[PDB]
Amino acid sequence: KYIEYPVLQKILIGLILGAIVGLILGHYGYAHAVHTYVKPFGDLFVRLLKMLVMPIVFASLVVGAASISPARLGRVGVKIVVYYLLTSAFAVTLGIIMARLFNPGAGIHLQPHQAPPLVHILLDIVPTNPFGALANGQVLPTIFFAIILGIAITYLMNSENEKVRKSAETLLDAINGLAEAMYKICNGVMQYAPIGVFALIAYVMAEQGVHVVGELAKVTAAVYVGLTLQILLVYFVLLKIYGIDPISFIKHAKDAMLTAFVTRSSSGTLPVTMRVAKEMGISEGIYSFTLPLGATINMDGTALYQGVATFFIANALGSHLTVGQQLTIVLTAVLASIGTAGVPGAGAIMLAMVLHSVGLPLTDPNVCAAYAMILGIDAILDMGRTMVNVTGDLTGTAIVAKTE
Amino acid sequence: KYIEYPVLQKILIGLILGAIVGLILGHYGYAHAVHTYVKPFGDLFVRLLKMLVMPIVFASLVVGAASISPARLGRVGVKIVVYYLLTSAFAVTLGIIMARLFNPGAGIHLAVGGQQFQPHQAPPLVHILLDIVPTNPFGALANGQVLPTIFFAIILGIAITYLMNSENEKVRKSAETLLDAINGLAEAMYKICNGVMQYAPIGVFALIAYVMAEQGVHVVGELAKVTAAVYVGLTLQILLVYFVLLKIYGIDPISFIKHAKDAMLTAFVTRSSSGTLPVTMRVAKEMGISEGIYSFTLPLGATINMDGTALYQGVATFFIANALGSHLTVGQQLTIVLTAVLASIGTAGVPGAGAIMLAMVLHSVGLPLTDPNVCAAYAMILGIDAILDMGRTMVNVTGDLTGTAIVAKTE
Amino acid sequence: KYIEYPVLQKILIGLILGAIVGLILGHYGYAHAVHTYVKPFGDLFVRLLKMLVMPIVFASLVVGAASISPARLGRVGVKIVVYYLLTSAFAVTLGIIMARLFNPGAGIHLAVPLVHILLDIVPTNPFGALANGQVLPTIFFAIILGIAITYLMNSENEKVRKSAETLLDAINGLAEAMYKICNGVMQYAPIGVFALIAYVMAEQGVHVVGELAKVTAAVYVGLTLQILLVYFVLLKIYGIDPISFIKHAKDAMLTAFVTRSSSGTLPVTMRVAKEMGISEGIYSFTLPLGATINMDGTALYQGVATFFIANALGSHLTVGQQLTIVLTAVLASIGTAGVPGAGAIMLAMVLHSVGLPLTDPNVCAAYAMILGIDAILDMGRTMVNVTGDLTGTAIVAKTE
Ligand SMILES: N[C@@H](CC(=O)O)C(=O)O
Ligand SMILES: N[C@@H](CC(=O)O)C(=O)O
Ligand SMILES: N[C@@H](CC(=O)O)C(=O)O
Ligand code: NA
Ligand code: NA
Ligand code: NA
Ligand code: NA
Ligand code: NA
Ligand code: NA
Repeated sequence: KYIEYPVLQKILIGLILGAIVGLILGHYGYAHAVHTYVKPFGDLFVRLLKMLVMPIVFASLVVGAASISPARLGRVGVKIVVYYLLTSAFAVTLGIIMARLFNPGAGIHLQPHQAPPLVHILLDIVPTNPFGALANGQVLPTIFFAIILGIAITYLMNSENEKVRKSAETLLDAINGLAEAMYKICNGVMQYAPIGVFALIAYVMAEQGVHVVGELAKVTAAVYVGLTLQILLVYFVLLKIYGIDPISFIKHAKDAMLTAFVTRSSSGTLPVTMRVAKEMGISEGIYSFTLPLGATINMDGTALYQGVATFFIANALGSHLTVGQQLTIVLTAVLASIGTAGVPGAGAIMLAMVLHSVGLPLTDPNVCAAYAMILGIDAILDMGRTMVNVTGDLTGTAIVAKTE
Repeated sequence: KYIEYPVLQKILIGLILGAIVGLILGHYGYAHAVHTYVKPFGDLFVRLLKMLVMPIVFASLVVGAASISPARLGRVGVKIVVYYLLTSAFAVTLGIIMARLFNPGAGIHLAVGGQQFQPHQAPPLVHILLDIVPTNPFGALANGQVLPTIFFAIILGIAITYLMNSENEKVRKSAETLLDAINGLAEAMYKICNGVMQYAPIGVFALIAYVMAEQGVHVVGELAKVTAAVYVGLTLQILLVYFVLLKIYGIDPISFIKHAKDAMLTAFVTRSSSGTLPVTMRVAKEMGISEGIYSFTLPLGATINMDGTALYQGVATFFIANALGSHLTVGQQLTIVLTAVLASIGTAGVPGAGAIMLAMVLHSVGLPLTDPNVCAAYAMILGIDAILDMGRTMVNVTGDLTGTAIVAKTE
Repeated sequence: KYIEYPVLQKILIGLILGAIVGLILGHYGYAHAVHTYVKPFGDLFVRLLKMLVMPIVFASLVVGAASISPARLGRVGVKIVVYYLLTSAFAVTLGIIMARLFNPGAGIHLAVPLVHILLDIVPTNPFGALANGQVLPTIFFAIILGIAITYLMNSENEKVRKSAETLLDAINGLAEAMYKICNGVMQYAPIGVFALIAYVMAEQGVHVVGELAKVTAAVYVGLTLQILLVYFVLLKIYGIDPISFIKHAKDAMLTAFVTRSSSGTLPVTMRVAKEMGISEGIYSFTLPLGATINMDGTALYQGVATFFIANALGSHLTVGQQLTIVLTAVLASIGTAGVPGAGAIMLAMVLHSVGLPLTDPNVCAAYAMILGIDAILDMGRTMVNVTGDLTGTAIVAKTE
């Protein structure tokens, strides 16, 4: 196959090259040649992610749910979990604002059902038959239940019976790996990403004209200017109130951010994140505990990412978001960020989750396309997103080591 | 949350307190305030049990099926398994009689929200005897459809045991791990059932509250008509089965109860046959039972042989049937006994267990829980379940010790 | 229970004596009891086969997909993949000639794209798919799943390495358990088969007579003809003994022929794969894959049927649809499960394409006479699909 190139560039080629080929066929050779000979390669890519969604959702959430479970942790974690909870919680609230002062999707307009009298949906979050729910789509209850199980398991491990203790581990580990196996396919999909994305954005550059680019960069801005604002108004702020020098903090994390920015793998940048921790005076039994938990949990760069991407979709349909469903985003996107893997694609797919909630199924055509536009450019947003995901751990690690 | 109270009382408060509040709103503040502000809390409770049904059914039956499998047992068990089979088998037959001389449900006939239940007919025997066999295990296990889920799950539970005796080591290993995955999956469920029983006080309160506001007091006259049919069947089991088979083997039946005094009464209160086991083992030594005998029967009697439940279901069914006004046919009546036993063998030995296994003995015979009229009628049993549960457990434990004292006579 | 006998013979009792009591009480007899108190024991059997297929295919083709872990990455398959294509894409070519030399149709003639489907090889959600039917993707996923897991095997992390095996081993046994059920089914088969081929001996066979046996001709002297001018053809050119080849398979095919199930006679297929010196990994992969895709016996059959239907109408085939048949007919044997009924059914879209809908009565009728004799025809067809896999398995094993 001879296709050995470094993924990031290898894809950033198919993005810029795919744009132009789309525009040169925006005029000239018209719109029916692409909608038949290029996009069929796009859908494939997307549907390979679709594929992954339900199992990853399920498995990831259980593995996540068994990793947190209170109280299966020392109070050394309590300070940082609360930190993780609130650094992620406010992150998406900021994402709302970036989706408020910037309105991406509104003007790109290219139909959903009502809500029952609150009773049913608050009940509907509870599955009827776990299998049947997990079977065909329906994400919302899949969450609820999966968690309830992930918790149950941890309490089988502390049960006095040895076989019961044994039953817990094995089962959990079966879901784990099932978890992990998924990701090697996600990476197996990211090898198809260059040929995949090329076809996608190519279709979106042929139809809809150039108005897309004026909105794509309007998303990308709303995101990146929210990202740095997070660092400046949250990190830089909470660094000052605890006596830590915020300028030299960045100089010590210089390698930890920039290696994470390029690789886009928070779970892969961890030894680099651990190496930086020692270089600025953080205790052993402190950073060997927080960083391995920050590698999976606390994904504020993603939590925000989804909170915006949603508004995009909403406005790209021309649907106005209500409060009650707006405060659902923040409730979901967090649970979504806590679920996310810490790998190239991860976030994008977890977005699907924060979409099936609020009444936006991916089986619907208008969702497919609009989502695929985010998915095409995902790679760009992904880089900065990761960079912030890693900063959130070290800042918390430097903060929790102050009051200990 | 500060809600630390002992479950039994903590719930028996919400039952008696919930009754009165229902009746005082039976008149006065009328029927539309409850059907909107209290019952939405009830359904939640119920649906948390619904949730559990399919997986527990599946997992429990496989774990059960791999625990019995003949011949994966010494002849020391053959005498007691046959005993377990026939003590449970006749128990529900008695339950039929208690549902015959007492007719609970007949005269309570309801249509709830305007939906008179009209279940469907039976095909010419061929299809259903075939339909017990799944088309695609997954698809069956997926959306409801309990009947074939049973059949298949068992067939698997048996298969597994025969992978363990296979000469290949990796195959032997494959068997254990897989089975253990289903196990735990089995067990994990139960910690959620107990997690549901912590919601039971707030749950049940809302349920019986709705049933005391609508239908009037005629419910109580029938609820206690069930409870009677049950309890007077329960003691009759002990007196006409246990006390009878105790006499034919030379065992003194009066002092037997004096030695099992702690074993019954601790089981009566806790309602956990799987939790009362060390107490059941301690009593066994106190009346002269051999070691390699009670260390084998009691751990098997803790899960299998649930005659107090087998009967419980055999009645509860008639309740539902008559509560709809549907007359039960023989052919389907002898299905009850066939099912309720397999249901009792599946049941866990924990606070809720039985009630949920009832759902199983309902999907069989043509009574799905997706149907509205079933929901409500079942929820009435589920509300009072806690009461029946206590005596049920007490009998479930007596059935093991009596068998243990009997099988140690001819050995 | 007394019933312990070897099945080699036990069903050969219930088949030979399945023909005696069948015909004797097939004449006179009355009450047509076979279709009321006998068949309910025939179908029961079949139904258990329909039960296994999904699980086993899944369980197996993750397990087999987890052993070839760079035995050639997985590009051992690439070779057999294409073996499958041309065993099929030449089997149908033979059927076109079979239907050129035999004309079942005229004499009783009367008036009473590619896109989505290839994407559809990729599933939406495993569970949803896996749950209710849906074959191809179920494979696809499992294969790809199988692959991924092995990369977890050698991954530097200890518990993650551990995550794989435990999980996989769970998928195994879930495999092996299923297998040992196929053989609780075959110990029932004497009772099963007897009951069914009692219905097959009361009607069928002597019906309706020539035009149908005109197909049955183009069938059996084409099936057997496949073997000789294809299988034995490449057996020689790959140094594999044609004589013993069949004799190593002696029981595999002769069970498959009777059982008519691909996935019910896969246990024996592999038990025969061991008998002729085949490596576990290779066979534990190819066979289960071929045990669904490459059903050449069907690929041929469907064509002849199509032609029969066409010639039975009085409307004739241009080499503008002729080519598209050799095209679609394969894609049908691609999607066919491997269980008794599906042959005639899948045959539908090789007719819907080309353009012959079962909504014109002439169709959903003439068809229903091929559908009549299918019961007989299904037996011969089955046997072929399986051989034409073992064949390729050995051939590709030769180049290793
Ligand atoms: N790839 C990101 C996670 C994401 O895509 O959401 C990371 O490693 O931090
Ligand atoms: N809880 C009962 C079982 C049941 O509810 O059926 C017991 O432990 O014996
Ligand atoms: N049952 C056949 C396929 C068919 O003709 O339907 C086989 O397994 O080979
Ligand atoms: Na995460
Ligand atoms: Na992180
Ligand atoms: Na039981
Ligand atoms: Na018991
Ligand atoms: Na085949
Ligand atoms: Na096929």
